Amino acid sequence: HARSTGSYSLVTQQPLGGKAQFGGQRFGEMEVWALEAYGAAYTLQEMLTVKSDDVNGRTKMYKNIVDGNHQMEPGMPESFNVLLKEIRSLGINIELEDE
Amino acid sequence: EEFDAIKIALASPDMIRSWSFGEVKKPETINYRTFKPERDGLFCARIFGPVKDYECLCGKYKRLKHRGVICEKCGVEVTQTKVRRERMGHIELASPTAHIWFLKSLPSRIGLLLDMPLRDIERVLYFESYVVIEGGMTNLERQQILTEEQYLDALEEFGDEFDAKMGAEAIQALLKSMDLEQECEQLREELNETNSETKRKKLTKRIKLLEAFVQSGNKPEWMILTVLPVLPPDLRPLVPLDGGRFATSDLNDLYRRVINRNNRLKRLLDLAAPDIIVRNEKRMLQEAVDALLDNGRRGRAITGSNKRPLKSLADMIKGKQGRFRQNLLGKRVDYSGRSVITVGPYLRLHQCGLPKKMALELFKPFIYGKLELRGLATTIKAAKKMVEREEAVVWDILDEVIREHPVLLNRAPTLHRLGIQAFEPVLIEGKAIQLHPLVCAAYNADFDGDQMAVHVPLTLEAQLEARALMMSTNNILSPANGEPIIVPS
Amino acid sequence: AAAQVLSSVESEIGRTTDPVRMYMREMGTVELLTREGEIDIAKRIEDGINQVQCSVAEYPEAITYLLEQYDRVEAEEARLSDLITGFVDPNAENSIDPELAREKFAELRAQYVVTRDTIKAKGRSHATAQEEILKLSEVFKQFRLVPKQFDYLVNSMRVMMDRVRTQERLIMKLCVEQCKMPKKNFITLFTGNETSDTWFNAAIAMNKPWSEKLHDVSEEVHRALQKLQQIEEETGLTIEQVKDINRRMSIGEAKARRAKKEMVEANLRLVISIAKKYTNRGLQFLDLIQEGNIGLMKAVDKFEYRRGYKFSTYATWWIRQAITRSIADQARTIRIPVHMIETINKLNRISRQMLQEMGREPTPEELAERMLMPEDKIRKVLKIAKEPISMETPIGDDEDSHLGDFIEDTTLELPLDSATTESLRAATHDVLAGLTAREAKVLRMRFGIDMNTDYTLEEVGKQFDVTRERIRQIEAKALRKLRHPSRSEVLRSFLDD
Amino acid sequence: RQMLRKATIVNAGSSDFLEGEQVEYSRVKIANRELEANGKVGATYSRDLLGITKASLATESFISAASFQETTRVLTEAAVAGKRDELRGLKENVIVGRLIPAGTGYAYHQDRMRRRAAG
Amino acid sequence: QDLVVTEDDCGTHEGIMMTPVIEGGDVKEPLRDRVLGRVTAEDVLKPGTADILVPRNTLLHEQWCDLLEENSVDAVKVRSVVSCDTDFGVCAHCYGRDLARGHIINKGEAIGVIAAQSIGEPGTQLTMRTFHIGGAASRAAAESSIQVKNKGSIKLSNVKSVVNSSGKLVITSRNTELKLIDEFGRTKESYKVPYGAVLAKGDGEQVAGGETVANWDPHTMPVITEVSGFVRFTDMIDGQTITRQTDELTGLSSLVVLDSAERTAGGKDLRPALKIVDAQGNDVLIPGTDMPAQYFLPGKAI
Amino acid sequence: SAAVKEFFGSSQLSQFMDQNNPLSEITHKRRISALGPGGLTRERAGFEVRDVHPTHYGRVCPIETPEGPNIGLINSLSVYAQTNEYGFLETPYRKVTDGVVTDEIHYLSAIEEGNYVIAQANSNLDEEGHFVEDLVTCRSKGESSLFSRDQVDYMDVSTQQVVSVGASLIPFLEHDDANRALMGANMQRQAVPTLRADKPLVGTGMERAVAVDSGVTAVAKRGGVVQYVDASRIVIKVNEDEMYPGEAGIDIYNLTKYTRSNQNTCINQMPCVSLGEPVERGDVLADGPSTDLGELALGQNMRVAFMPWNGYNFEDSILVSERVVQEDRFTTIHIQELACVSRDTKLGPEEITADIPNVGEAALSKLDESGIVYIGAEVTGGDILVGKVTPKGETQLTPEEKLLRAIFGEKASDVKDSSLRVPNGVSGTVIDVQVFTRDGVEKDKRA
DNA sequence: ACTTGACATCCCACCTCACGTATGCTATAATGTGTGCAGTCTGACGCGG
RNA sequence: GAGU
Ligand SMILES: [Mg+2]
Ligand SMILES: [Zn+2]
Repeated sequence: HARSTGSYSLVTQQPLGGKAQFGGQRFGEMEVWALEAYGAAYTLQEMLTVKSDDVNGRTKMYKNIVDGNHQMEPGMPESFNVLLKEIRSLGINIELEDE
Repeated sequence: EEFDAIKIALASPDMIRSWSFGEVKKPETINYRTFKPERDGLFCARIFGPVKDYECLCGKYKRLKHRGVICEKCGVEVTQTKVRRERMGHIELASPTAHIWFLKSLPSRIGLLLDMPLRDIERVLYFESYVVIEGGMTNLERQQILTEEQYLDALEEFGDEFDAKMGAEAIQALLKSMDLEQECEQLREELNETNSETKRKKLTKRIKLLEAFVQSGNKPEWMILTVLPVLPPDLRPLVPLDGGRFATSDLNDLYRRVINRNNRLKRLLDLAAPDIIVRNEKRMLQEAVDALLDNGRRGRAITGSNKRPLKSLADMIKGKQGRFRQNLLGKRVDYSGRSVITVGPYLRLHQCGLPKKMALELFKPFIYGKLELRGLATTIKAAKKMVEREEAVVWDILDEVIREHPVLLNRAPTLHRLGIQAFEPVLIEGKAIQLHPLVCAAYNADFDGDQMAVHVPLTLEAQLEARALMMSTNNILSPANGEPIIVPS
Repeated sequence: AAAQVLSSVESEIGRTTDPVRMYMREMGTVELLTREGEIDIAKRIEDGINQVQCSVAEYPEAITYLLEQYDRVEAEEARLSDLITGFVDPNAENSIDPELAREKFAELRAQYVVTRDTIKAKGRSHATAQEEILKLSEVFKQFRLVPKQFDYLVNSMRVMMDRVRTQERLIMKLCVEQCKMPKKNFITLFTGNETSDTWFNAAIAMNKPWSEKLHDVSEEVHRALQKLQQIEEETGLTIEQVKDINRRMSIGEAKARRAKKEMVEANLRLVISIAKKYTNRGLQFLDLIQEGNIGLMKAVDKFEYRRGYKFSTYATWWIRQAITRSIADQARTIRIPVHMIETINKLNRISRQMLQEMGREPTPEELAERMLMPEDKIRKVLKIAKEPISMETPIGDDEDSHLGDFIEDTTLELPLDSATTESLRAATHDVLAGLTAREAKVLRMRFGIDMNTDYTLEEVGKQFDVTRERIRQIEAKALRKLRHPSRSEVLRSFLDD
Repeated sequence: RQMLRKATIVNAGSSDFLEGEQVEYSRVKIANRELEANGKVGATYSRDLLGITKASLATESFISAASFQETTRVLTEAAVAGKRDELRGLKENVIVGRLIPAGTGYAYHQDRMRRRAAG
Repeated sequence: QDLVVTEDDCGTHEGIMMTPVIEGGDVKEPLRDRVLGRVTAEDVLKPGTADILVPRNTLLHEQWCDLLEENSVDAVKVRSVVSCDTDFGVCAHCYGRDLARGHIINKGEAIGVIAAQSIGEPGTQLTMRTFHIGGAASRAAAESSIQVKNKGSIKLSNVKSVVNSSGKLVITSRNTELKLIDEFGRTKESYKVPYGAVLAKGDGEQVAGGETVANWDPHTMPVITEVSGFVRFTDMIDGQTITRQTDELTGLSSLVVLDSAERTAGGKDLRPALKIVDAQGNDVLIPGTDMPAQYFLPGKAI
Repeated sequence: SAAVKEFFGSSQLSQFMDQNNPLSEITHKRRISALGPGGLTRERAGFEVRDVHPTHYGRVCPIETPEGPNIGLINSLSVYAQTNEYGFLETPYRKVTDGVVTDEIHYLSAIEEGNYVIAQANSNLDEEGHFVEDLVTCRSKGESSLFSRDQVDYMDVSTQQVVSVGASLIPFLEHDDANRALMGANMQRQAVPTLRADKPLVGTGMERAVAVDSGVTAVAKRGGVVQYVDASRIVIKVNEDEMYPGEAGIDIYNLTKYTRSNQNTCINQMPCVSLGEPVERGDVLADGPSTDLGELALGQNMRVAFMPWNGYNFEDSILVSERVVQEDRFTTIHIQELACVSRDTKLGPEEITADIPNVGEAALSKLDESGIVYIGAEVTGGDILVGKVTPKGETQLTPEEKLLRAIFGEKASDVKDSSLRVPNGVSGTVIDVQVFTRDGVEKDKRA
């Protein structure tokens, strides 16, 4: 089984699981650790954004690949936004501070 | 929005007003037949944003031509659906309720600020006994428990000067009135004359809390919640299974109960209901609120219609199945494939067998770009049509992309960094991935049906890091000891 | 002694959060005297209501808002609902014949005029006038007004007292906080004179350097007193009799409210028991119990001791009803009007019987037969009958998945198709360039291509320069030439889609 | 060395210290630089040992610590502290989908650090 | 996670002294193995082949190590990750070789996670493996006899023994080791002998090849008396602190002194002893010292 | 009916039968789990109950259990073992009266077993008298050693009572370590029937029994002579012996060919005997899938050579001959099921027709007028089986789209591609098709 | 190249209709109750008392 | 039910 693009998850907007959904494999914290052991930051970032929850980023990088660019240009993963909103639901203020 | 830092503090009730766009008055979600959002309901379009892109409720106004258009009849703003992930709503709580987290979780900042044990606070909150806020009379000062008729034996004789109340609202009041500045200074002066050991330790702790509190600028009255923020609808979405059936988040059921009980409290207030039932309702309000935040912390939790405990906001963040570990520090990824490993004696050290059909799928977009640039396909639509038939040409383009590309092989568990290695993939017939014998030791892999994942670093940078830093041929020595991992077996 | 038993049990309460226990404890202390005890407090209801009505007959403004609000709806031709249905509904100790209304209002006006003449002669209430005032009040006791209207009349007096006390509070705020004056001396002087200015300068007559300071803003001080005095004038009530009415009315109201408190708390046990029958896994125990209490409220207020029948019997229905209606409307995520709910109820009662007759199941046709409803309608109801199943439902029998781990967003046009639409727009502008400048802008504007807005034929004609019909021909010319495979090499592929 | 991350202060600086406070070894050396060069009253310190879990929970990266364990507790403490996470560590950037400050990401990350000095 | 190489060298002189680990039975891990690829702090001196000196701040490569092997220096102050001056992270120098690469570590590489993965890895492996290959259970516990391998002098450090009737040099010290001197005076071989172990050759005398110099029974640590006379019983009552096991025949028994678990509530503080009295009665004292010999028999001392 | 169907459907103990082979089914039926209501879960189970008790002797196989967190919890019933009166485990044992070994069997529970002194089956027995050795090999009160003849009360029926059904099939278990033994029983459970059944060269005698009880084979219940033989019908004329003077003496066995198992595996019966053959009561008329003439035919037997190859057999990897495919051995029949659903949205009722907008007529060609795939047609992954149309609703013409719709025409007919696709990379033949029309709407042509 | 007018087809908005929805009212007497499973582990740091 |  293999997946490039297909159906994504409802809440997190991550790729689904299983051959049944045309799902992608989870690249887990274990795998993360491997990348970290190497200095491999851009691969990791791929896995975190263009490959998963960043909509604008994955679509843009798709088009870049066809065009022969291979530039990343990352966005914000949806999971992190999920996180923010759930914290504010708990009445806990989390703001991302400007420079 | 290119950022430096993240700060966390108590949410002010009026700050919660700020984030919230509209008040959710009704427990209803949507109409049963027409599944459109209900007015001031949980999935309200007027509050949380429009269901469908650039199209209002009643449906007179659509198209990009209308952006920021505010439909006069329905009160629907015309914009992107995406807003339903980001607008918050809110609830006006009739009885200021205490936040469970700051009570039942240790140490419990309320308890430690007031140097008051849990039980006292409980009996107060649960309306079992009254407590003294402000005593003009020397007989009793701050934090005294009074029963039913002790309060009467107190009220009858004194009153006038004598201030006491019951419940979370009383505690809110005691929170505002306690002197932030003075007490800090008092404690250090206490320290100056005499410090028996353990007393000075606890007094020290308290000093730390207090100072930290007033430096951060967090106000104690914020412990008591007046406004209850409500999570964006997309995060608690309501969806039909294809068989007509529905699935809804557990958040929705807890929230619904919250609203139901709050509305009943409005009715009971307007009716001037007797104390006993008013008190009972405040218990119930507190329950629902605290269940919504963290269910079961408070003792016996609300269950599923099943039997299964309802999943609270806390579970969503915290659990191992919570957001952190399942969706944030790790996730499912595209451009990866997975299948059984088979021996590749003929492969070189930096190589691996990559099954035809797997690689076809993986490298899809690379295919399209070159298809269009070489003019083999008129446009991208035709390139897709040309991939889905599968002629000789397709394979050749795949060949050219795969040439000098490195791909990553992964085996779970990721014991060490060499649980993922980079290889030059070589296409083969069949559905089985071929692995080089030498590197079996590092993956601790053996040929008895183990599967591996194969990820594609897509960018030039990813490719670079894979071939340079992660390449099999680059990493022979264990980072653990200096000795070789990739070796005879 | 009852409270003492409460407190000993409370000393043992081992943090049992179960509100069941808590409520059970409190109610457990309160005993219930029956038979006549109930009727006792019912009598207190009646006398409270009549109290306020006596005031309405006796009070100047009260009769005014009566006739004044009769004209609003009746004068306009001939009206019988809205305001009239809110009012009236009278009991002489229901379709209201015009004949009776004409008669019942007639004797009022005559009484009004005669009751005015005596007021003026000599005193406010000199002896005879006091006796006739009492008889006037006894005439009004006869009528009962419907609750909805009664509120607003009660409201005019309630807020008037607020105005009185608040005006004094604001006056004494500035006076006592900025100026300074002992309230004991206040008592005598204000109660004696009120209306005349003697008390103003007599107070300063006690001397002492502070009293003389007052001239710099002299105008403001006594003119502000004028606001209060003007309330006196417009109210038209003398302070000797003003107090009497307001406080006495206050008394009536308090009697009634506290009396009901006793009554309601005595009947707690009844509500709870009746609720626990329908506790039957619909919502929660406690929610039900709360709804039942609302039913008792209703029972209390519409309960009549005159009926001569047991309270339990009557209240039972109100509490029972509250519970039924509440489950129907709350309960499910999909809120449902009751007509649909009642139909569902029929369904399932019949289901049991039919399964037992057939030895198996009920097909829609056979079911539809017995109900005499259209099969389509039955099937509709069957589908609508499905309750919210949880999105968080552990789909994994092994705690693998919270249903959500299936759900995909079909809203998302796929990155495949998004690439497609991009290529399409780019291709469109390039073929636009092939056209003649203004021809290009014609089609560009006509379809909003590369503009936030679409202009139709007439609006394009306006912006172009008169020509409307020529634009039809231009559209056709573009069509004709763009059909040519030359410019349309790029567009050709998209014909398949 | 990670387990040695924290120390205990005897004696006030110009800062938020005082008797028995359990502050990071890094913040102590930062105070050193700035105070020794300018003067002000000195602060006496002693090194402390924390094992694993506690050490992790003690670090000034509350999203790091929140990702570890005791999510509930750590959040509340940081919320009351009004704590400000400056985001120098790894998992922080991980979660935000940023450039790891290790290795390949070193370049970009030091650039942001110099941009802090320039206003 | 936060530990990364930020600096090349902060300039610390501090460091940790690493030895060749001579834990008991042998030199299980030598200095070379422990130190390879590390930066050194300071120079160590030893009277050696020609008065050894070794320049500091230097990373010790394989070949450096070979040279120092011929000198046979014992203790080396090596600049450590811990003794690093760098804030939030460490120095290239303080860390040393990145084992996987062969060279000095690259500045910026996350050494923290490096260490963690390496150390978690084997734990996870060494569980799984002897759990699905070792289908039974046993351990090398025949700690019976010591055996000197090469011909040298016997020389003891840290003990105080007391000579008996049968004639064994019985060790009563917890701090005992039994080493081996070669031709011109060095500590070659090392053994660890526990309390109660019979010896053969004491201090000074030469042992020929593969001769039995120490001896003790494994499954049983005896407590051995330093002085003579009659055994006097103190606080060993039956049920409180000891359990009667007696047979018929001529009427022999073997007392078992039970620990805390089997003791009733009254016999909690009772410390059971065997007091050393003489033929006359009175506390005979251990030679030269003041102790009236009262040997505290521990929990379950049969 | 709710509570019953609760138990039957939702409970832990009610599971999909494993029908990979008859062994799988039979073993599953008699497996015994420590979970369920009144029982333990995974965390709730420590070493206590998981570990191997001496009592398990002749009652549970000590050697048959899922590896991983399920281990210790679920265990197969040993061969000869059954439940006693009170649902306690018991084993049949032979009496031994005064030295001589009697012929009587008694079933004993664990409690009963503790009491008596039992010789192993392995102990050597003098022909219908006593024991051959003076000092003999037995166990009493749960503990093994040497006893003399007179003291010995009972004895094992056979060795195979120690082990479960799965474990009993393995031939030389005696020389195999328990770890691999465990894995062996497990793998046997996952074996799939091929096209061509082969009897195992090395069996145990149990291979007849196993098949017999599996009951997927068809067995003669009277005996007599076979009157008619069909690959679908086996009809037998009984001897007047077993013949009822009431009814007629003809017994009819309709066989089932190629039905789908839960695992997607093959369930086909082949007739064994021939027309006019005289057979006895309890003869094997027709074989189930992995069954030869009476015997378990789990798999197939090949000439293996133990040797290292040029790293094609590296680490337990397998080198194999093209001859295997030549003979068609180890070829599986998989009967896969797919369902096409025509639902009703309020968007409009979906319909099944041959009507499929913008499809290649390649895909249209194989469909009947109803939109149903032809019987027996061979297709591939992606190919359309059953046609379906669904209510669409467009009108979102962003500017550029309107332009082209005008020019070329191609007038858009509202309909999604609901039509029934075949799964990815999968290709086989349609063996059969089924149609269920709801009562409301009228009959389909194909239906 | 463009306009004009005629005649013929299509798109937007407001009105009467009909079903759908919201809330009230019922009188023999009915008045202290529900309810379960959680657990067994297991070393652990911690406060409370 | 797979393997580490
Ligand atoms: Mg394997
Ligand atoms: Zn609208």
